[PDB]
Amino acid sequence: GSSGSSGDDNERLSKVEKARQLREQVNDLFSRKFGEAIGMGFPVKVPYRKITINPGCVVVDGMPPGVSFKAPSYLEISSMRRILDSAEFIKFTVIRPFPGLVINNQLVSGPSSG
Repeated sequence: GSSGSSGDDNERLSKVEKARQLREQVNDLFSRKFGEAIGMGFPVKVPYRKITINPGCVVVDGMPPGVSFKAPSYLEISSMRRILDSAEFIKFTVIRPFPGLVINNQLVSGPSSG
């Protein structure tokens, strides 16, 4: 709990490491949860934008009080935490899929064997 700067070093990070990670947790969190809204057995991309401009397509519930849903890039550390605190509460309703969206199956990757 001391003032410092960011850089390549956990010792320096601290406040960043917390955010960096959180960002991942939140992101994945939504991605994962979202899957349910798509009955997907994996975390899918969460178009916060679309949901923003209009949830109609994909909705988001469980959100905490006095907290707005959005990408973890804008959300703050504390912000993320909350969401996480309600990770179990988080929810996503797919009223209507996007014009091109896809469900079921898996994307195309290529880590090694693929």
